[PDB]
Amino acid sequence: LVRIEHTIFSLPFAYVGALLSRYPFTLADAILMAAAVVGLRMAGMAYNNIADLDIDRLNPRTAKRPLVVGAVSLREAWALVAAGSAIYFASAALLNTYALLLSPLVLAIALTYPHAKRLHPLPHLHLGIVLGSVVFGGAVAASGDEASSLGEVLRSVPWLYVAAVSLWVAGFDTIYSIMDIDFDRSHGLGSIPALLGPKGALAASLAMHAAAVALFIAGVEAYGLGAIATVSTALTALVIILVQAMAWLGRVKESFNLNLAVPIIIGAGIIVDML
Repeated sequence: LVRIEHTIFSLPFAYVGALLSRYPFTLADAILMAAAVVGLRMAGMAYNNIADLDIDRLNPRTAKRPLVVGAVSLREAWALVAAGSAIYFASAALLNTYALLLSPLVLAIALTYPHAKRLHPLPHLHLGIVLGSVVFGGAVAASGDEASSLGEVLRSVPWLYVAAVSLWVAGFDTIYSIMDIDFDRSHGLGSIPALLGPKGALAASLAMHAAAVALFIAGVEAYGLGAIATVSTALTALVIILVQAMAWLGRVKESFNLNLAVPIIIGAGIIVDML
């Protein structure tokens, strides 16, 4: 099962990469961006529920997840995988030739992630590069109309925010993986808290989130930015500190739940900047 509404919280990071790429784009292009995200998230969320099924049945927390219960088939699931992948490839095609060209690599990143925990620890990075690929996509989505070569469109990407956003989610996924230290151990699943314990995860979490705020800041001087953007940059940097704060005070659910401010702050920041 997949809930489409959630994708709202992923859109801002795409438009960020489209703006911080000084190239222009149309309302049409902007809709295709959203579509591509919706597809990508659809496919990801779908395939996630599949690849983790065998172990989602064993874990107590995920015993309530769909298709563990049997609320949906693998068919219905694989249908959304195909569907999402398509409405991504579709939107990627109506955009640019580079967007389309890079589609499979971006989709690959999204679909390989659920296996990261089976190969190595720090799947949290893998998870974050997925959100990095969104802003990356947002960039290429703009630097194909209009653009010339691959060098340019790669030069078009604001890699600070790519890495910043990646380290941000890698950080709270690390905090989120504390509750599964026990289950991920024994069952041979890779986690950084399963490798270092809670105190040690919090640490690596803090290191990530530190470097995140560093980049969010460095992006101001670098990519110029302005008042509203700098205000937003500060607010997101502010939130990232509470999720750390609340997490070091145990109290991790509200810490995790807090991260929804960052999309909203960014999204609102863009909307106000346009006006």
